[PDB]
Amino acid sequence: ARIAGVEIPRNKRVDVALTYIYGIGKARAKEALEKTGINPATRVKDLTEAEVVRLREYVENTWKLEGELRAEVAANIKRLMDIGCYRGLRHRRGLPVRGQRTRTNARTRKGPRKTVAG
Amino acid sequence: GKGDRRTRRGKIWRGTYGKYRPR
Amino acid sequence: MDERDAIVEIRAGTGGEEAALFARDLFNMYLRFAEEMGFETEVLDSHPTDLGGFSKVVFEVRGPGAYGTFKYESGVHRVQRVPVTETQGRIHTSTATVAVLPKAEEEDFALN
Amino acid sequence: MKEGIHPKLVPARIICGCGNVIETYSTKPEIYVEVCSKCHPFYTGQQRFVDTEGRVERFQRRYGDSYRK
Amino acid sequence: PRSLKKGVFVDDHLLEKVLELNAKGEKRLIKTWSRRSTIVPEMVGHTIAVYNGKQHVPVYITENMVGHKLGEFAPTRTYRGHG
Amino acid sequence: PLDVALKRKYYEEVRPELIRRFGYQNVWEVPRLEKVVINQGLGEAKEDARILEKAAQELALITGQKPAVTRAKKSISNFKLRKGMPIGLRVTLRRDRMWIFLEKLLNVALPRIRDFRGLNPNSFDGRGNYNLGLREQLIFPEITYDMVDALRGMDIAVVTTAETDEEARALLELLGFPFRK
RNA sequence: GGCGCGUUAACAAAGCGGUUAUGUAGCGGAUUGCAAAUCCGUCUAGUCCGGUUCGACUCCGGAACGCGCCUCCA
RNA sequence: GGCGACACACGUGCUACAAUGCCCACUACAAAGCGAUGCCACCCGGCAACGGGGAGCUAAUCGCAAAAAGGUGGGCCCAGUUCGGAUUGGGGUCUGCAACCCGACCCCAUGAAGCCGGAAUCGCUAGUAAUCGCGGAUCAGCCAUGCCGCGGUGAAUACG
RNA sequence: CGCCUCCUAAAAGGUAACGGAGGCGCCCAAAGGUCCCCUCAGGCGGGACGGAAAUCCGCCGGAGAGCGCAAGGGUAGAAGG
Ligand SMILES: [Mg+2]
Ligand SMILES: [Mg+2]
Ligand SMILES: [Mg+2]
Ligand SMILES: [Mg+2]
Ligand SMILES: [Mg+2]
Ligand SMILES: [Mg+2]
Ligand SMILES: [Mg+2]
Ligand SMILES: [Mg+2]
Ligand SMILES: [Mg+2]
Ligand SMILES: [Mg+2]
Ligand SMILES: [Mg+2]
Ligand SMILES: [Mg+2]
Ligand SMILES: [Mg+2]
Ligand SMILES: [Mg+2]
Ligand SMILES: [Mg+2]
Ligand SMILES: [Mg+2]
Ligand SMILES: [Mg+2]
Ligand SMILES: [Mg+2]
Ligand SMILES: [Mg+2]
Ligand SMILES: [Mg+2]
Ligand SMILES: [Mg+2]
Ligand SMILES: [Mg+2]
Ligand SMILES: [Mg+2]
Ligand SMILES: [Mg+2]
Ligand SMILES: [Mg+2]
Ligand SMILES: [Mg+2]
Ligand SMILES: [Mg+2]
Ligand SMILES: [Mg+2]
Ligand SMILES: [Mg+2]
Ligand SMILES: [Mg+2]
Ligand SMILES: [Mg+2]
Ligand SMILES: [Mg+2]
Ligand SMILES: [Mg+2]
Ligand SMILES: [Mg+2]
Ligand SMILES: [Mg+2]
Ligand SMILES: [Mg+2]
Ligand SMILES: [Mg+2]
Ligand SMILES: [Mg+2]
Ligand SMILES: [Mg+2]
Ligand SMILES: [Mg+2]
Ligand SMILES: [Mg+2]
Ligand SMILES: [Mg+2]
Ligand SMILES: [Mg+2]
Ligand SMILES: [Mg+2]
Ligand SMILES: [Mg+2]
Ligand SMILES: [Mg+2]
Ligand SMILES: [Mg+2]
Ligand SMILES: [Mg+2]
Ligand SMILES: [Mg+2]
Ligand SMILES: [Mg+2]
Ligand SMILES: [Mg+2]
Ligand SMILES: [Mg+2]
Ligand SMILES: [Mg+2]
Ligand SMILES: [Mg+2]
Ligand SMILES: [Mg+2]
Ligand SMILES: [Mg+2]
Ligand SMILES: [Mg+2]
Ligand SMILES: [Mg+2]
Ligand SMILES: [Mg+2]
Ligand SMILES: [Zn+2]
Repeated sequence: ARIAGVEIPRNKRVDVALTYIYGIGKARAKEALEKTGINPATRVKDLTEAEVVRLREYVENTWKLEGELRAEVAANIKRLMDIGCYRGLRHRRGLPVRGQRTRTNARTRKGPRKTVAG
Repeated sequence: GKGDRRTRRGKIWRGTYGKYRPR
Repeated sequence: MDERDAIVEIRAGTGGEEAALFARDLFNMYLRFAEEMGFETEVLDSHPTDLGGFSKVVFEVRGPGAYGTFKYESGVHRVQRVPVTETQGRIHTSTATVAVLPKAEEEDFALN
Repeated sequence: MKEGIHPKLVPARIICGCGNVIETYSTKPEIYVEVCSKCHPFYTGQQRFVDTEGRVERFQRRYGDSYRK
Repeated sequence: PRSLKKGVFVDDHLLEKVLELNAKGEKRLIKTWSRRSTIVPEMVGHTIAVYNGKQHVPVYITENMVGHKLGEFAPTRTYRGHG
Repeated sequence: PLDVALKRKYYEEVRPELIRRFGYQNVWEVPRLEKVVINQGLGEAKEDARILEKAAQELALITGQKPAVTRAKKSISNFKLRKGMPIGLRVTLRRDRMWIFLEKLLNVALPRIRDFRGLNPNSFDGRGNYNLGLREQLIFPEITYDMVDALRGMDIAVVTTAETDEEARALLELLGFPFRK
């Protein structure tokens, strides 16, 4: 549990390894390194704890992450479901939420096919 | 790939612009 | 009578492969009618064709008032259409037969 | 305790990346941690992180009020 | 969403009712057809009968659902399931 | 009999606050820490391996005390378990070893818990003892990601001489147990 | 009545103290103008009651039902 | 309000599964079309979509314009990855009276399935197939990955 | 059809019926000798995975557990671990 509670891969670069935390893309990768002056191309195997504890201090303090982001979004859908919004409706039944078609695909959200008789 | 709107190729495919492909 | 559960025996009449197909139409017509009546349907005897229909189907209509309504469907039902088994685009007059019967008892037999 | 079977305990110094230092005893005489009691959010009072919310949702948008009376 | 530079949209023949109500001592049932209208804090407590194409759905309005439209809560397709 | 920072705090800081809070008349009436019993209810090591020997290696680096096996009282078909199998390790910590362990549990280990929002206020025995359960053993400082090879949690039992829950709740909180609710 | 054998899914029929029987059918797909045949896949189980055992479709005891055999001399 | 539904099933496609690839930066070479509540140069604010300005053109004149693979350089190092972009959360832009059902686009976060696909099955004989981007009609916007087009790079094999 | 346990069996022993119910034809190299140590089933509460039930803590719990296998007797002041 190195940074933000998640050990980040070594033998890789810092900007690509920061992505391996839930809550950081290429953007916040590029950001936290510039905004802390840490070479984005360093092997994680070659970082003194100065860069480490500085980078971690930025990353944990700046953005809502790992469990916080997961718990926050968990309340979000829950809230839509509670009130009875359409997006909450379609979160109860596990269907599309952003208005896709359902007659055919939706298999990412409706899981594997459940072939019936017909 | 041409589906990742978060890249230049994806912006080319959709013909739109943005950060990852600016004009 | 009118209040007891009913049994419907759909048989294919003159028409051959398409009589059985029309019988399949009358079959779906009564199962779907039954739902729009709250009546409960279960199959007791089915005899399908590979073309999709049945030479014979028997099914019950479990509902307080099934015989009162379904009893008007007994008789010969005539279809005139261009069958899916026809290849020269002709109109064929075919028949299916519907039998409507009150659900019998099962009364046990002992000697007096 | 039985000899030969137990890891000997030596006086240990445990350093957290916030500069906190804790004199304890351990199997290792020096361990470096990234969190501790002195700098943990739940510990440092509230130390409410980026979630100083108020939500603020949603009536606390107020983004408008222009619509007539 | 509707552009921020524009005004947060309410059909105003329905906001009028809620504020005229807030004066005279509400709250009765307000049958509307304006599903398209966003919900405003002026309607919390009220019960609006949002039509769904067939019928009028009473919807009580609470603070966890301000930014939403009134038609999200009067859905239009009765599903039940399959089988 | 050595000085442990949390041990001083019990005598110096905790004892008088407890007397002040409950009004005991005898020096032995005031709650005390009896023991901490740490059980890894493994049971994966039923027929899969003697994986215990690695968990004992790490449970010993965490507490300085070599644990001791626990064997199945009976056989259970569903658990794929026959009576007598090595299904867990238990280590009993007393005195200085008990103090040294909690001192690191409260200060550095409970903080390293992911998304730690306090200890459960209701996990009290009903009779003045407390039990918490952990999900993984890297929470403790002596265990790293390199020498680890599997996520094994545990159950921690802290036994006190307090007759009521309220007396025990005061003792732990005064020691440094961060209670959630 | 006695003695023997049995009850498994849609049907027929096996092994087994822990474990996809099998054939055909049924269900999804392919092929075909269509249907068969064929090809790729797939699926539903142990009569009831009580025991034994960590664990019973499997072993024990009994009940119901079915089958086979016997019921002779006075 | 529905035509947009979703236990399922088929057709037609797009995007992939990666290194002959992906990424970023810089540097090239088309054709055919469209355009006065229209095309929008250029400028500024905005990470951006865009917004505010603002020339020129009733158009071989002005604009849509970037063509893309291509080229140079650096990076990734064979992993569900700097492959893939589905899903969902949050924050925005625009059109239109109005974007709940049910719009498109932008940014941040999320990074699913997929490791080249069973029986089977389609296209194509040369500037063809493959690959690469560009324009139109319809049209407020757009669910276009569709259609009709347009050129760039450019094969294999045909005994019979 | 021999052997074991209970009942019938009429409070010593014994006691029959094609009376009511069950079991044996083994096993254990420790499941034997001795010394030393230990005490159950179950109920409630508490505890990551972990459930009715795996292991851990506490309280109550004299024996209702256990003792290879039938039943009976016996049995933790051990014959049980
Ligand atoms: Mg990430
Ligand atoms: Mg859509
Ligand atoms: Mg014909
Ligand atoms: Mg005192
Ligand atoms: Mg010691
Ligand atoms: Mg409690
Ligand atoms: Mg106590
Ligand atoms: Mg550690
Ligand atoms: Mg059998
Ligand atoms: Mg059978
Ligand atoms: Mg056989
Ligand atoms: Mg056999
Ligand atoms: Mg089979
Ligand atoms: Mg088939
Ligand atoms: Mg066919
Ligand atoms: Mg059983
Ligand atoms: Mg049984
Ligand atoms: Mg079984
Ligand atoms: Mg059985
Ligand atoms: Mg039996
Ligand atoms: Mg004779
Ligand atoms: Mg239509
Ligand atoms: Mg839809
Ligand atoms: Mg298919
Ligand atoms: Mg398509
Ligand atoms: Mg397809
Ligand atoms: Mg146009
Ligand atoms: Mg992945
Ligand atoms: Mg996978
Ligand atoms: Mg990608
Ligand atoms: Mg969104
Ligand atoms: Mg819409
Ligand atoms: Mg990726
Ligand atoms: Mg690969
Ligand atoms: Mg030709
Ligand atoms: Mg390509
Ligand atoms: Mg196009
Ligand atoms: Mg258009
Ligand atoms: Mg004899
Ligand atoms: Mg004998
Ligand atoms: Mg006697
Ligand atoms: Mg007696
Ligand atoms: Mg006597
Ligand atoms: Mg007498
Ligand atoms: Mg005698
Ligand atoms: Mg006798
Ligand atoms: Mg006699
Ligand atoms: Mg005798
Ligand atoms: Mg017997
Ligand atoms: Mg016998
Ligand atoms: Mg013995
Ligand atoms: Mg013995
Ligand atoms: Mg001995
Ligand atoms: Mg117990
Ligand atoms: Mg319990
Ligand atoms: Mg338990
Ligand atoms: Mg006993
Ligand atoms: Mg036993
Ligand atoms: Mg026995
Ligand atoms: Zn610290």
